[PDB]
Amino acid sequence: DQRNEEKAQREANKKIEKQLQKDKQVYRATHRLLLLGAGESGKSTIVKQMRILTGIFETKFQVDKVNFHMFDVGAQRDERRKWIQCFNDVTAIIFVVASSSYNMTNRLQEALNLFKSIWNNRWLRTISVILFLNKQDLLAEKVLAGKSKIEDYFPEFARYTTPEDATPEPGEDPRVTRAKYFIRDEFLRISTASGDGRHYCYPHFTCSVDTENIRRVFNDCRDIIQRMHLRQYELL
Amino acid sequence: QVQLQESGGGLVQPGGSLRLSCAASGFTFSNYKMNWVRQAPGKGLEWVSDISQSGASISYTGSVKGRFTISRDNAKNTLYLQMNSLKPEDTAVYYCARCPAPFTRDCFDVTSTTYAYRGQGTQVTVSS
Amino acid sequence: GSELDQLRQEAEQLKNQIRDARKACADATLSQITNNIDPVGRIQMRTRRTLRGHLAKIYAMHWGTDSRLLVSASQDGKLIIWDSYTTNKVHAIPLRSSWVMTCAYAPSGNYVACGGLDNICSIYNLKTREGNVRVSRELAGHTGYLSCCRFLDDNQIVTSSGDTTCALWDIETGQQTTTFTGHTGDVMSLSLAPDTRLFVSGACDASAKLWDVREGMCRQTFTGHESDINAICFFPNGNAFATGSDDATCRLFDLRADQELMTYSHDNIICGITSVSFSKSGRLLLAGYDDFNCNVWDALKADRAGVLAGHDNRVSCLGVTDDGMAVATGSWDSFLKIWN
Amino acid sequence: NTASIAQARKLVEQLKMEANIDRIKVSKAAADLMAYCEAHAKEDPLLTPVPASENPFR
Amino acid sequence: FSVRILTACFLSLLILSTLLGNTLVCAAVIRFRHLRSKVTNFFVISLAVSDLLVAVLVMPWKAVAEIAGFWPFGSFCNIWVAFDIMCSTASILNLCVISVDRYWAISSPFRYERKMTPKAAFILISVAWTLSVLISFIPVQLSWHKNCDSSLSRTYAISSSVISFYIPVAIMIVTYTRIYRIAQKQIRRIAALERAAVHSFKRETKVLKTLSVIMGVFVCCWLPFFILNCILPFCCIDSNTFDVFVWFGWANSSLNPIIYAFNADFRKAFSTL
Ligand SMILES: CC(C)CCC[C@@H](C)[C@H]1CC[C@H]2[C@@H]3CC=C4C[C@@H](O)CC[C@]4(C)[C@H]3CC[C@]12C
Ligand SMILES: NC[C@@H]1O[C@H]([C@]23C[C@H]4C[C@H](C[C@H](C4)C2)C3)Cc2c1ccc(O)c2O
Repeated sequence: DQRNEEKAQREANKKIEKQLQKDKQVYRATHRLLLLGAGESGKSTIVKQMRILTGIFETKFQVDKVNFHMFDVGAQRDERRKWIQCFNDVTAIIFVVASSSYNMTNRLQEALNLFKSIWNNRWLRTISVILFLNKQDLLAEKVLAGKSKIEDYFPEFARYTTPEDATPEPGEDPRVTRAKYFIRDEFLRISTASGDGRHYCYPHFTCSVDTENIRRVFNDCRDIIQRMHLRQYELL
Repeated sequence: QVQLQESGGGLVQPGGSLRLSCAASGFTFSNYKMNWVRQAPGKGLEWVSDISQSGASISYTGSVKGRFTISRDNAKNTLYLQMNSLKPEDTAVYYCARCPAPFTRDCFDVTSTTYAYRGQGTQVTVSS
Repeated sequence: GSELDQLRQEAEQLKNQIRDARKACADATLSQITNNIDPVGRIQMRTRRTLRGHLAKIYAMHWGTDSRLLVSASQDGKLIIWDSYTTNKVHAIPLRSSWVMTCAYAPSGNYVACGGLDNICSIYNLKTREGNVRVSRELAGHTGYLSCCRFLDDNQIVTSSGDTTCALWDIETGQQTTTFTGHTGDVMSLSLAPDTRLFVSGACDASAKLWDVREGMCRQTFTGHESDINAICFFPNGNAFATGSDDATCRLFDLRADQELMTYSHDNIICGITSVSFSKSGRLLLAGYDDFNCNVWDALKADRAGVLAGHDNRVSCLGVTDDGMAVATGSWDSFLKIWN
Repeated sequence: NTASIAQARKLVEQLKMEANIDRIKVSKAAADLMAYCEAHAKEDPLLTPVPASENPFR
Repeated sequence: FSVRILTACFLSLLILSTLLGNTLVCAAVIRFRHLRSKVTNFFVISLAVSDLLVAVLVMPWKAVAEIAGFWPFGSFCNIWVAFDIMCSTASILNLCVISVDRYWAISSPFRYERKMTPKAAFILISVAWTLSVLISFIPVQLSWHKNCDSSLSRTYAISSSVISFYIPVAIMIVTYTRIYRIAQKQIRRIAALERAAVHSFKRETKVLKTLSVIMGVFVCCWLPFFILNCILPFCCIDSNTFDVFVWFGWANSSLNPIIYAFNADFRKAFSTL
């Protein structure tokens, strides 16, 4: 009548509330990571090297007792203006960009436009972007042997020089690092256009070797949440 | 109906000049971020340029930066794109697309064919 | 010889024919009776119940025929079914996919639909005698995200998609009997008529398409919009429907008129509409915009009857009961404000 | 180019199907609208203020 | 009744401002659940409720005693002093727990979200409040201090200020100097991208200014009071400076709602109500 069946309903609601408050810890402790790209940009090599373990949509892992969630979108259509709005609770948008796919199509400019749209998005305005300049080994030989040159799709590369924060490696040419940093700053040129402080970009150079790329994501999301809490507390 | 008719195009000599006039009817042209995107025969679409709701944040691609010029006119609801110093690579089908979100700076019209707001395009052919 | 250009020209000529035929029957407008019907006024709607148990952002919701239980899904892989009368989570299904975009409560109150970027629709059953809820049916035939879905009955359910192919799935066989091909942009939402014989779908091509579920063809099309139709809602009379898009204009189309009736736009609104739902009489129109506030508009006076406080984030989902008792607005702040 | 030809064929077929339909006047459309409103006005709990006793949410 | 009316009005305005700000924070928390849902705001609302409790039974009575020079409730003077100590040490412990929670969220945010659950926030708030209880209500029942003239003991006052202010203020200082060592690193990493995209310390001063407004205004109203409170039973000072130096710390309670509610969410919650 008034409480014969409503009491069991209230008990079930209390059990559901207990389950939800137990799931809240493992959910908020879990930092999702949206992974996307302009197309064949090496995201497969990124998701393949994830903890060394109906198609391939989402893969999960955990490092330093911090479970992440990497959702690949390598099956949705090219139109990203609608479903990407679902990624406003995500902690970081891992943008796996192939810095050598500009030859085949000018996919680098398409990735630049996608990054600009993600940055100026009304819902992704508070979400950082983990820029992944994938396919670095295929870029060095391209810019060295003249098979693929940045200046064909970028006029500013002739008016650009390597900054003071270069990271040289054994067996690398200064022109390769110059082109890599030029692409990085072209990605960074949109990151400072708005400058709302709610989100920042994080460039990285991967796919050169098959080492643990999850460390460059963990130590990146660390600073991501650091600056998020700093902007939240206004200590940034 | 959101229609965009891009008049112009044809045979072009390498290094000449060309003007496409995109008349967009069916919406408030003074409120969206219109953009021109090219597609080469045999390759995917290439984002060429975009313009703000008023004309402040004008941006071009690296292939046409300094050569092309995009200008929006709200008194006539038109988008004028001027190509200068044509190259044998600039030959392509040009589409005057519109990204749906207004009062914004993001656009997701760099996708492939079968787009919502995208005209049939003009086959800008570069002669010899 | 020259087939593509002549076909495009024929399509443009037929579109102009549709346009001037709509104009031929447009000898008047709904504003020509503004002196006959009286307005409603600034009605203050206060939050009666608040379902503060969601974890992630509440993306989609749908009421039931009993106007008591309401479903709501979030991106944390959870889908909670609340009793709006006592604010009690009757059910909580952990979805196999975290990101979900659609919700649908069956008219019988037994089946519940979810789905999202996982390209599958997970139909669950509630009245099972086995106790806990499990996956009753899985629908995997779409190559695009499931933006919205609506249950016709306990047997069939029509789901939108991201690849311009709305599918009428059958729970018995789990296979698409028909397909509503013809859209240009990915379908963002869809609504069902009270008679359930025909259903409308608002896509991102700025052209809401009204199809029929018996033959599977395109009955009507409406291209009077300017941006992605984020949400759609059939009028309770079954002859009209409102469409909320990103252009900050809610457009009311009619099936028999095959054109637009009113544009509930405003200069003080620069954000787009995210959800649209009619009241019991359809005179009121609940529109969840992107300005963190839900607006009650008048379907006749063509003005915003009022604005609601509460949500600080974007109000994504909105649902009015079958009897129009209490409208529930779920925003991206894991909150469900049940107005009245 | 055959895919574009098929898409244009489906589009012109849909346009032909849209052409041969019975379109009523927009005046009668608005009349049906306001008639349904005035028929369900006094029964709508959202339109008219519903008392707290008859409302299951107050 | 001619010159004391000015300071009377000043202290009444001060206590009314404390009451208004704290009631505003409490109303924004109990009505808007977008604030009492995050773990980091549990300590903020604990500081706010302590700031309300110090404005109902601590500062109004001191003001009504200072305006006329006399003091009512002669038998209740001991429990009133106990309430003052409790409220002050609770405010200081809430400041310290907010500081250490911010330090944990800035240094190791993943471990912060994994360990500092709402249950852990409740544990920390309860630990702070029980420390306040054992440091205020326990000594007054045994008369550990030596009209009801204000004079503590030379052995208990120093220990109470250490376990109540000195250790909390030391934790606050070390956390804000370890946060600054991380905030400056984040600012340098931001500059390394900003200056490179346009190819210094312009943003490095905003963090310094906010750390100032949240820490120096706290250590310039409580510490100037405690440096005299610990030396009072050892001797120095007079009755005309200590009573206003404690009002400085009580006005730090007026400035606190502006400190930990300057964020956008709290700003909107205050503007709407
Ligand atoms: C004179 C003394 C004994 C009275 C004060 C009692 C203390 C323990 C009470 C008074 C107000 C209370 C707070 C009021 C509101 C909240 C918000 C809630 O989300 C968590 C608990 C919390 C933070 C309470 C903790 C306990 C609290 C601080
Ligand atoms: N507001 C600060 C609080 O005040 C009391 C005290 C005690 C005596 C009677 C009253 C007037 C003087 C002298 C101050 C109240 C002392 C005290 C406080 C806070 C932390 C402490 O560790 C501590 O010792």
